[PDB]
Amino acid sequence: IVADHVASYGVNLYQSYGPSGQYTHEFDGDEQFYVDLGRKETVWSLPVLRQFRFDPQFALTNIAVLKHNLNSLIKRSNSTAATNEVPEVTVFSKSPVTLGQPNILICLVDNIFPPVVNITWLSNGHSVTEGVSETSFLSKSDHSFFKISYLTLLPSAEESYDCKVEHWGLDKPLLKHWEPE
Amino acid sequence: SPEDFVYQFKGMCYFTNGTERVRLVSRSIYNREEIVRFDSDVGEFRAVTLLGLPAAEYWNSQKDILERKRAAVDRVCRHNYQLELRTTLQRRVEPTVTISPSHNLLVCSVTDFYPAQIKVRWFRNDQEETAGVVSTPLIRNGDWTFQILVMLEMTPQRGDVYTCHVEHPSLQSPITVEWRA
Amino acid sequence: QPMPMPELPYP
Ligand SMILES: *[C@@H]1O[C@H](CO)[C@@H](O[C@@H]2O[C@H](CO)[C@@H](O)[C@H](O)[C@H]2NC(C)=O)[C@H](O)[C@H]1NC(C)=O
Ligand SMILES: *[C@@H]1O[C@H](CO)[C@@H](O[C@@H]2O[C@H](CO)[C@@H](O)[C@H](O)[C@H]2NC(C)=O)[C@H](O)[C@H]1NC(C)=O
Repeated sequence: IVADHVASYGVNLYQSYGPSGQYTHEFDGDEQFYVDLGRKETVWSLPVLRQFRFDPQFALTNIAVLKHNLNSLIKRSNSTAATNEVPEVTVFSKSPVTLGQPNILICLVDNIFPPVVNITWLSNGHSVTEGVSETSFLSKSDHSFFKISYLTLLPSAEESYDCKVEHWGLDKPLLKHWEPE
Repeated sequence: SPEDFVYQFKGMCYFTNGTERVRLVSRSIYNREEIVRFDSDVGEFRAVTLLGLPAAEYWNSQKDILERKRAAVDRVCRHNYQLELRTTLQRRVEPTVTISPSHNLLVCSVTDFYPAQIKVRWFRNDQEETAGVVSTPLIRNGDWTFQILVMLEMTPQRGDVYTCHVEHPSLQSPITVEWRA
Repeated sequence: QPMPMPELPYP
């Protein structure tokens, strides 16, 4: 469909593995908010949107409808499971690299299905957790997902990084390297 | 390899020319197969695959549900659009424009801008360069900013002045960055 | 307030 703008009010996800769910709204491909289903609270992704209120119970009730519908379709499909796809991983920086100026590494994990993935960061072969964050699963029109992880850093001549991606569509974890040059 | 059964529900709105043309499409998806749909251009639930037939028939038989669905293009899509008009559609992040050699190849990095609409052109003296220019796709950072990198292959002669011209809705006047050897 | 769309229960 062709449109000046496209929104999802919202993207609802529920899956048997876990199990787990996700509730978000999207506008022109970006995440407006998610509902933390465990804490039952709306978490706005854009500071200008904090002026609004969204009842988290709407999300919890909707996910329960998805959970019920899924159980029905598992039976009717004769337990037709999801097919694992091969995700595509790319690492790049938010801004041009200048040594000694703060930056952010971005790891895009695209063509994700099913939406179950572990994205971590490595430096000199050891895991890095400080300064790491990630988006929710963001929707795609072919009904796969993408997800983006971030690592804040101070670029330095001696220090390189890997984005590490575990997904059932991969024989072994995928490492995408980034060098400051 | 764990098995997974996945269900998605997407309540989508498509906008063209403000709210003059608005189309609502809600999609129920089993794994990656959309099985049943409500398209406001159609006005009733329609099965997309055989697995969605029982839901479509049950949902179409409920006259109150159909009435609410047929009004949702206004109660949801056009309603939420008024909120986008004073939040997301007013978001302006001015691009940062940098030129760095990579040196017969110049990289014009245009980073951290919102919204997506942008135009980047390379000039040699006062002549626009089209051959020898190659650009990345528009890159979505996931944090409500974009970037794009526009490269120019050159054979630079003495006195030549190369400029990267960037126009964007956030800019009162276009940004021009010069590079000289 | 921002309006969401409900999913409906399968028969
Ligand atoms: C991400 O990491 C978690 C934790 O290591 C993995 O969870 C394991 O999943 C297997 C298969 O379902 C279970 O048998 C294990 O008990 C789980 N471990 C733990 C500690 O819970 C998960 O599989 C990983 N995801 C991917 C896509 O590789
Ligand atoms: C975009 O939509 C606007 C409405 O917001 C259209 O402008 C209207 O056009 C009708 C004719 O059908 C006039 O009677 C109105 O007075 C117009 N309103 C305004 C505010 O100008 C416009 O034609 C549409 N443009 C496109 C390209 O579809």
